[PDB]
Amino acid sequence: SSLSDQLAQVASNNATVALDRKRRQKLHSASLIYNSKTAATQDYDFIFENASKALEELSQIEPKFAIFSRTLFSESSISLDRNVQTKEEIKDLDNAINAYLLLASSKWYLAPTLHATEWLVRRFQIHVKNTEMLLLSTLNYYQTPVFKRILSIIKLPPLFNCLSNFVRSEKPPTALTMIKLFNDMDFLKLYTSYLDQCIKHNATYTNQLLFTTCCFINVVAFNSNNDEKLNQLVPILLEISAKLLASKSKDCQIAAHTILVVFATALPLKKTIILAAMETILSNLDAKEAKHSALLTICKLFQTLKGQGNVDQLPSKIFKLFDSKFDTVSILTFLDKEDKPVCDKFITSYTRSIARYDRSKLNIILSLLKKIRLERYEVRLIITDLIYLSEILEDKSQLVELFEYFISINEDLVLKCLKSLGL
Amino acid sequence: PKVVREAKKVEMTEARAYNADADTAKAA
Amino acid sequence: EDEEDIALEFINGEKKDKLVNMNSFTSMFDNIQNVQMDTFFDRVMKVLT
Amino acid sequence: KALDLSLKEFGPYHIKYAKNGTHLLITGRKGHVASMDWRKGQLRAELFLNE
Amino acid sequence: ESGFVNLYDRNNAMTSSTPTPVAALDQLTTTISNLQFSPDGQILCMASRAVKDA
Amino acid sequence: KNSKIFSPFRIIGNVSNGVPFATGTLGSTFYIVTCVGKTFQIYDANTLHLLFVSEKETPSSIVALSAHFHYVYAAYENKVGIYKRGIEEHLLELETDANVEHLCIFGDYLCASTDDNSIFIYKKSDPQDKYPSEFYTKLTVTEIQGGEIVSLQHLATYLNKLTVVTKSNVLLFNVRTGKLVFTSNEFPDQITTAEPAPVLDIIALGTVTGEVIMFNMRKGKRIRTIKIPQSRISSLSFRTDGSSHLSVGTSSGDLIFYDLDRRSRIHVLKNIHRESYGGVTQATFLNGQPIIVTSGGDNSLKEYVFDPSLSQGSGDVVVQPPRYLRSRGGHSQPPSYIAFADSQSHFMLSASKDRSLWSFSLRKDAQSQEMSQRLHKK
Amino acid sequence: PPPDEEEQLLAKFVFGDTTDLQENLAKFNADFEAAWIDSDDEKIKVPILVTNKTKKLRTSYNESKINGVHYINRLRSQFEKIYPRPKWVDDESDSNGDINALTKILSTTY
Repeated sequence: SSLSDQLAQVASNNATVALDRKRRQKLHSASLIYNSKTAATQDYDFIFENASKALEELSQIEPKFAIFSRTLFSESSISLDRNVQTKEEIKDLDNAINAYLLLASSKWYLAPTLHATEWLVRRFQIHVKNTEMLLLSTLNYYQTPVFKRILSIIKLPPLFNCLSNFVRSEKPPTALTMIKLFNDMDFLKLYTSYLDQCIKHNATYTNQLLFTTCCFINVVAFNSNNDEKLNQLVPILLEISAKLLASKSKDCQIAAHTILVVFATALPLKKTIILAAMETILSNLDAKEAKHSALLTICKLFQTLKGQGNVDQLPSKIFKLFDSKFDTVSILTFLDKEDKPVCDKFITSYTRSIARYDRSKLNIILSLLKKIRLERYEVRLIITDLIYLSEILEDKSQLVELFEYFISINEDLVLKCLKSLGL
Repeated sequence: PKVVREAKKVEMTEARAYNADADTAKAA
Repeated sequence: EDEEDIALEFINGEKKDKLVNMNSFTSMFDNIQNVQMDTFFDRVMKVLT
Repeated sequence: KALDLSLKEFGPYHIKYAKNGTHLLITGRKGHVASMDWRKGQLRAELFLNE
Repeated sequence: ESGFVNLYDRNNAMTSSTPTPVAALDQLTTTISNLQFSPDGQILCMASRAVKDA
Repeated sequence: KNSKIFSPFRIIGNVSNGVPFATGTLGSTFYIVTCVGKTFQIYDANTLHLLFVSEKETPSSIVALSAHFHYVYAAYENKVGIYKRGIEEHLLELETDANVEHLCIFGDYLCASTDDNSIFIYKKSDPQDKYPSEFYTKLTVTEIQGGEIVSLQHLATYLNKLTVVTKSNVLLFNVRTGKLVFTSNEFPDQITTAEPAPVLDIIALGTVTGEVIMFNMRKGKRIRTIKIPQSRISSLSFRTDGSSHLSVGTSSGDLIFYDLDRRSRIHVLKNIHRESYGGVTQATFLNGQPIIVTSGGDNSLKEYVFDPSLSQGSGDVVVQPPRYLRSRGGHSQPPSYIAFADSQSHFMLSASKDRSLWSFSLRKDAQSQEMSQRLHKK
Repeated sequence: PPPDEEEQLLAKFVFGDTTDLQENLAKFNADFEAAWIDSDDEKIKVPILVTNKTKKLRTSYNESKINGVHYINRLRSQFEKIYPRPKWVDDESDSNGDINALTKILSTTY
């Protein structure tokens, strides 16, 4: 390891120590609102009074920031220095600042947040000591002068070389570049960790979730050919969706639904995986819009998968959960919806499950068959299981009515079924 | 540009470990 | 009819759908600001089906 | 500040600090001579001499 | 020969009588000289006599 | 049948004939002992150069290998040969007609395991002696205790307790007593490998089904269970570097790096050894280093390395995928034809039945290079 | 005599003591038995001062022998000092439909 490398390491360690006047004017001139000159000339007192006003406004907006006023925004906070504290106190600072960035990721359209974060930059040197958290915080505002300035003053950790090419230009970074960024595989793990933190602290919001889910969609879209890449990329996005469903916010539920839909339609998953996705969605379904989206997602997943045992009967627990969280009338009007999304394999499996399990709502079964335009082999499977249930259970008027419905619609298939097995 | 995955050298430093000779001992 | 006929019925039943090329979702980036989760989900479902 | 440099290639190293207390100068036994800012880690000068 | 292949589905052309092709394939720039389906109707080969590797 | 003109010297183009290798240290220079049929070689591990080679062929093939600091203990058909620098320096005949099948050494007690579930314990004649030569005692395990002897281990911090792992359960034997001091519960699945974790009293057991039982000896209970289906676990190793990663080598020729702290899967390597020759026959983290050495059954020995993370803040979460590092290899089948590439007798071409062409160095085998088959354009 | 409260406050201001801030940072939080025993292993005793490794292990100048149990508790402390104890074993053990079934299947499949 060459001496040049070892000294580069030591320079990294001593990045934030101002060992002489010139280096100090650099570290102090880097700032968020004021240009280099005024930044270099002004003082901690001025910056801090602005910060106090701004954070007071933000606390008035929502009461959470008071703790930061207590711990990072005192005259003692004017006094202290990063460099002359011990390792433990350094970690405490880092935890506090990460929490503050998590809170402040939500109001990056407020000059109050701009001013307060400007204090934090200028006194605690976040723009050097901890830039991953800052970038991850503000990444979804990527079309804004605030983000352009963060790039201008930041030093880029090795993952963000795309933004590196866009530092100090004049045009904002583009969607395609952000898609390269996310298309990386390590950065995906990083951003996964960030979302996990956001969820566990219940600090998520629409615009952020929109950007996250759109980026994930485009990631799988660009990777829509390299199937090895898709296979190794499954665990990351599907774990993100797992936790995003474990959350409670309807926004999280919808985002997880969308990611799951696109991922399944772009890559054919296994029956067990699609089953588990169903189970989790059904477990955490709570409200109306989430219900709507989850139903569409399930339909699409079963229209995807295709293999031996394609439309087999749903397992007991999954079927019970599904009928618990969904009503026959609800699915009926869903079929009656004018769009009528193609629920073919899903409806077939649902019907077979009902036939094996309930054996009561046969008239709803009939309404289903009339409402949906089925297909040949699916109908044949239905007829086969119907023959089996007829030979097992007592004969029913609605049952023979179903048979008559088949007579009106392709009795000949009934004929093939019975001649293959029966009279 | 894409992220640079630079390979570097690895120098296996000293690896102090345990002693089964210390583990086994004579009776009283 | 044979297992061959069963396979033929299977394949004749199976119908086409829209695929996922690498240039299909590059628009919600323009149209992503100040909208609602439901509307975004509907747009994705529209472009996918 | 408590450095630890390992240059296992050239000879044992001879150390000198500037009277100012800032720059460090190492002279290896075979050819390596370095003068480094030692705190911000700017290698001011490096000479490879076989002598 | 201007290189298209219009692919229709019988199940709907028969009732339409002015059918719309399910697809309008254009991957062959040159004359169309051999169109053959797979025995199970899942693959369709298009072959052109003019250019090599067609 | 001894000649008068020629004398056997050494064997090119073999790095491992399939038996598990063993690792060891001499101060800093880490070394890897690997058998080749009727002889064994000792590689360096910093460059995978050659350091020593057994000068005297064993009458039959070596079955089990082990190595403490400076001595290598080989165990072929009936005996145990104690070797120093590849020179046979003490034979040890066993008083049976069976074959020794496992071997472990610790303290002053060598312990061998022969296929009739028979354990032999040998002691040094003196506390300051170098290798054990005195026969201390003999033990046996019958079917009521456990099945066939799968492996022998000596956990850290156990006076004269030898752990024996069998196809059904685990036993602890106090040898200076010659007694069974604790037996385990019964495991539903045949045990296939064992390893002593760097933490105390924990041994990792890989089954024939995708089961890794991390079992504690004191509390006598399965601390943890890691599930991999449709896979025959074949090797275990632990990361002593300072991060809690486990490497599982599965006989289908794959490698799986798990993180125990997050119950997670860092990375999986596919086809790092030809499956048909047994897949991973041993994988081992070098102590105190982020370097995994894997030997297969296809005459191949490799070293992969873990880079430091790229994330300045996250790190342990965004852990790097392993990078391939340096390796050596030979032919899969016996060579068909050989020739000398030059007058200075440095390189030898050998073409084998594996449809392959190779050039093997003769001085220090660091240069076992396969000649690519990449057609020049016309 | 102890300082008054306002005196403590003024002293904090004048000296620039930050220990209050340090304390707040430290208190800061995101609010939003064996199975088998061996008698002879217990009663065994070994010498101490005869080798340098045991000499570095020991804790008393004048002791020369110790019983097996103390010897092992202390040797175990040594081994712990060699390899730090990790949390995955330290503080964790295994021993309507759920939410994490998807994660379980992800774990089980390649």
